[PDB]
Amino acid sequence: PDPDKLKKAIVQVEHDERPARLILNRRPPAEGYAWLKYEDDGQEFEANLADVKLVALIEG
Amino acid sequence: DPDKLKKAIVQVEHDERPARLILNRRPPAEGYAWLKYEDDGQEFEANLADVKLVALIEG
Repeated sequence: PDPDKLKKAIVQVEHDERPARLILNRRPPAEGYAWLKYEDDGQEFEANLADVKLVALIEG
Repeated sequence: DPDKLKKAIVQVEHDERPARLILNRRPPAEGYAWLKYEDDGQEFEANLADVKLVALIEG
């Protein structure tokens, strides 16, 4: 019942100049990496977080 | 399922200090989010353009 609260989130980012999101429920094999998905074509990949730009946090 | 995280923590940096996203709080607008500094626990509103992503760990 809290309209301020997000039960689930989607973290949108940019990688290789294209829009993507974090896969929050996949375990990165090592610190400073994460799995991501491109929003334009759905491909999943791993990236060094140093190379990912944060864009938006929205309600999932 | 050891490959899955049930919950996540998104660790970042802001003003050269370690923080995390507060994933359960509706940000004031698109491109923004609530963060919390890990040093002293202060919660604040920030533009994500000024946040650096550092790690995704199990919450």
